[PDB]
Amino acid sequence: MRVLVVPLPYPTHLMAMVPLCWALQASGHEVLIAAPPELQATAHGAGLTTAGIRGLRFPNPAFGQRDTEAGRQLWEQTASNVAQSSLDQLPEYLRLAEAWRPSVLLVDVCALIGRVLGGLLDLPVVLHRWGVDPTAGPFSDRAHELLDPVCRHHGLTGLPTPELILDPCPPSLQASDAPQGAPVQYVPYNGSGAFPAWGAARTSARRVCICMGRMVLNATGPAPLLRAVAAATELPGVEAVIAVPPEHRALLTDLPDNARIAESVPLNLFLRTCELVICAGGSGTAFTATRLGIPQLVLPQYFDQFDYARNLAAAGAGICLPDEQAQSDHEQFTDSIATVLGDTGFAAAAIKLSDEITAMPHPAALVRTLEN
Amino acid sequence: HMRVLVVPLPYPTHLMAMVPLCWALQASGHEVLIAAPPELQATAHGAGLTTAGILRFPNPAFGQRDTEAGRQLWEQTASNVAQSSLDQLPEYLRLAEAWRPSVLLVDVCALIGRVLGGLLDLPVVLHRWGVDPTAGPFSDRAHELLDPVCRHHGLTGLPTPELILDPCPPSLQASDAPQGAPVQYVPYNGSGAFPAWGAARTSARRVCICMGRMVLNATGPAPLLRAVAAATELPGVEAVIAVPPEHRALLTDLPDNARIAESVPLNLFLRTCELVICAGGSGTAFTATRLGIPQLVLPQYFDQFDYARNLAAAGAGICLPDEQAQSDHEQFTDSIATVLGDTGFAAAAIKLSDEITAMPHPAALVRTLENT
Ligand SMILES: OC[C@H]1O[C@H](O)[C@H](O)[C@@H](O)[C@@H]1O
Ligand SMILES: [Mg+2]
Repeated sequence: MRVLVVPLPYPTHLMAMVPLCWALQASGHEVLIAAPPELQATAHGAGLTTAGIRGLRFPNPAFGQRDTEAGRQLWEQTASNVAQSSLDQLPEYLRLAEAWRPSVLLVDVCALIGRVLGGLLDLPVVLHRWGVDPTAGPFSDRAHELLDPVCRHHGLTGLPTPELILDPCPPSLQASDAPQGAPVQYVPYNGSGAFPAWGAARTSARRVCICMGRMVLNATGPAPLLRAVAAATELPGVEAVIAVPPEHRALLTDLPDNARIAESVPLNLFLRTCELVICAGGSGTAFTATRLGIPQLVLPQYFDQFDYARNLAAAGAGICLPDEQAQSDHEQFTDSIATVLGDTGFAAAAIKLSDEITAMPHPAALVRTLEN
Repeated sequence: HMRVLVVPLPYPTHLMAMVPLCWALQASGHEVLIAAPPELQATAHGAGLTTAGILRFPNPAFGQRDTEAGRQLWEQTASNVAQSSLDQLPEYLRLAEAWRPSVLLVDVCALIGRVLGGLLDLPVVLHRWGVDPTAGPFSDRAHELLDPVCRHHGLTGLPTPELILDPCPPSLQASDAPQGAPVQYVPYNGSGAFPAWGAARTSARRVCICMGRMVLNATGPAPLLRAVAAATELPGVEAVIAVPPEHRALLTDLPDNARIAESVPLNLFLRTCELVICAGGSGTAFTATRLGIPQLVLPQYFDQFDYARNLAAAGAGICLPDEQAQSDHEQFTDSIATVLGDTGFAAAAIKLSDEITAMPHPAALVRTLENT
């Protein structure tokens, strides 16, 4: 196979596909990532090769509310944006496919250009979910409303149905309306970096990791990070491990002596020594914590994060702070950490979810499915 | 579920030779950590991997192990590596105790991994990067220096490894290398971008000149200047020059039939080339051989003379075996012309490519490792 990968332009979406890209190359197939400038570093940082492509609102709980007027509008608008940019850049992807001649397209569920390109080239399309998938309804309807015409002009019935949907989300966390996909085990890929000497052993302190993310914090500003540091550092006996992009290190003005800043250290190298992960939900951070059986305190902000956070809380594996009212309330935030630290039930439920993940077939096992 | 500690020599090409296997391991749900001194960090990280932190050329006597000069070179190599092993042992023992690997994947020359395996009673799977000339002088000196060490810790001597993995085409492997299990070479030549000029050949006879950092650091400009002069002077030829960024300044008054490739992984464009001129390092050469592309080989050191001689004996290339040949501008030019005029060279290289593709892929080896 010659697999052309068509991700959304968000590092976290491409990172979710990295172990599969490796599974393919290790099984003797060829892989190329169509990457806008925003994804180049992510792609190359994973050892992969690319074809260049030119390319107070938070928290917003309406993203987790597709039945409301605002929820439906946000997901329609997301579809409209990706549909418009798909048309704008279709000439570029058609040139690429002519140069490289993929036999199959591995396409993020939200990267609609990949479905168009599949239709127009008569290439099979394997969609890939990055995690919780809330695109049924508003997003998917709007994608068809906008792209069906375009495909019908090319002689198709409309935007085609994909060959297969790969799904790394444990079923217990998946949106109830996401159509059934093909399970694939989440393998944590959090980038390269070095094993911290401290990351090997537990401490007598209560180790609480805060891991927010470049893309979240650029959207939100520093509040979720700083409110998390204030909640974690207040409780007696806690050791905060603050996992940050290099540029966010300076927001950290005054930390207790035992706090650790972990700059560009892949979470998975140390997270088994932590009792709680405080995060915004849904990305590699959260799935690595769930893979490793670590409960989470989730402050959702946008997209699929409210869904992930609710679903995690419902499974008993963490707590959700659902909106600005909750996340701004230092008492609810600190009480939430104390709650998880004082009830081994959260870790038990997180272990159950870990078991859901590890019972799914690994990316190496999915390569045969792609073949077929 | 394995935890694999990878113990390479501090040379990037030897780590790159293991990268597809490392990715096969992580894609099948195992954990991998690369013990990396400073020299290897960026190669490891550039592959998406994680780390634990730790004259005169050409010299034909490397390919003359039945001579005194050849024995001394290989004995001095082993002496250097053995003393390093003793220097670094405390760090490796700390790391093993911290991270608790279940299996060591060790470069054939990284004697520390074998010491570590004996002392810790962990299985050692040795990994060849290609042609393995370590059987005479090298392996004897390694036993002379390290058997005592291992005897002080209660062992018979430096242990026999569990398994040797070998990606070298069997017809090219040194006759005295102990039997190793086949693993199919997967080209990995770093990350980078697919160049537009890499999609198709042109009317010209495209010759790639590809020499790595370690080789040019050792040799100086001479093998590069010699190849650029011989190639670009030949009627018909377009030279694609693939050298590390810091060696690009060596190329002045570049002719109009030369292109400097901008850090572009060989495998992205090599299928459009009719010849590769290289020093015989396994990543460049095995990528060429995998793709059925003949080579003109200017060996310099270590295993390069053996590969060069054996490739030529195969009909798949021409060897310039020493300085008098390599500096013979007429002979060099005539060698390029001879390959470009005789499709038998490419046909012989395809025979070798068939030995490679008969081997199981790295993904298939993960089971063998699981059983060890
Ligand atoms: O999937 C079912 C429920 O969860 C969703 O994610 C929606 O946003 C909400 O409209 C719905 O009531
Ligand atoms: Mg043999």
